Amino acid sequence: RQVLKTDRLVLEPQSMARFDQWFAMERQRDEAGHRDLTEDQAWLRLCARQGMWDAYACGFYYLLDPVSGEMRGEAGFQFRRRGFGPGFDNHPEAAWAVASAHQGRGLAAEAMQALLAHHDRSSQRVVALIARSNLPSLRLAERLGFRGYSDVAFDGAAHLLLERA
Amino acid sequence: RQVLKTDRLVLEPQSMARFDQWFAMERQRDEAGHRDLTEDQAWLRLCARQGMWDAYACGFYYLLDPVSGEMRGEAGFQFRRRGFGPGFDNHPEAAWAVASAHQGRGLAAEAMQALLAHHDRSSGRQRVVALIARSNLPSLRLAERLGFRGYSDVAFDGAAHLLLERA
Repeated sequence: RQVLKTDRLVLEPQSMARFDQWFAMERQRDEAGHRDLTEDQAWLRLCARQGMWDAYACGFYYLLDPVSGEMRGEAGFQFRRRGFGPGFDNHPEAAWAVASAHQGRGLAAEAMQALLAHHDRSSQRVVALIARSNLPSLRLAERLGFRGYSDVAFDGAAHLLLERA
Repeated sequence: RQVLKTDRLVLEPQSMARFDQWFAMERQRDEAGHRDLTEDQAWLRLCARQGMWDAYACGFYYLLDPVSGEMRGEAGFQFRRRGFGPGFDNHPEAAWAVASAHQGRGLAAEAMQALLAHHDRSSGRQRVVALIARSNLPSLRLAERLGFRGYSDVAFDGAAHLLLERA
């Protein structure tokens, strides 16, 4: 499980060792399912991330500052069973999120460009789930090669299912 | 990971490979947090069980019938941060459940006796804990028989619960 290096980041496969640090970042993310996580919920979420790596040998990465070790966000792949059928459930699904104090600096683009280039060599068609109201993420997703193929409701809101071949 | 065998059970470390079979067992368990898991919640819970094995080299096992191959339950160790304090959170916590149809035959005891002895050999006999509802008499008795003693109480999930420890 190797660490990747970009111009400004180290990307380190997620594991239990950075739990406290990752948990503080979740708490600072002003969004239901993050700001209101209990410690046991967060812990189980991170355990699942580590399980993904053990089972499929890919998953999520911490975005770290190479000098301070500061956690600037997270990005990578997950297998989920959200119920959007067989072309979406159990496929590698890309997701990313930059920490609150660290946004607007092209960190997400830079991390995902490296993850996707890497994923292309290891493997596959990659999918993503993005709210139709989230214009900047959909902008970034299109630049990364993702194309909207289906709209669904998720959390009683319109979302797109996207795919990148 | 090492499959363990008892007189009446095959104990297989839990992995994603048995997700369909394990998910169907969880849904026939008549208890909040089990009967009412979405497939995605069940999937994340089993991913977390594999994560546990990866980080700590111990965790949960499927209990399989040596004759039919059907799953009779699950037992083992888990690592949790429920907020009961450093005496309890992040220690191997023992837990077990047998499908209702096969309860009352000593299955949980047989699985747990065997998992504890294996644990003792591997990590050289560290303290193990358990969380059990005060109103769950059978389960408290089993726990006493496996070496566990209550040392504290907490409210959890609407109800009084004991913290138990062994060794």
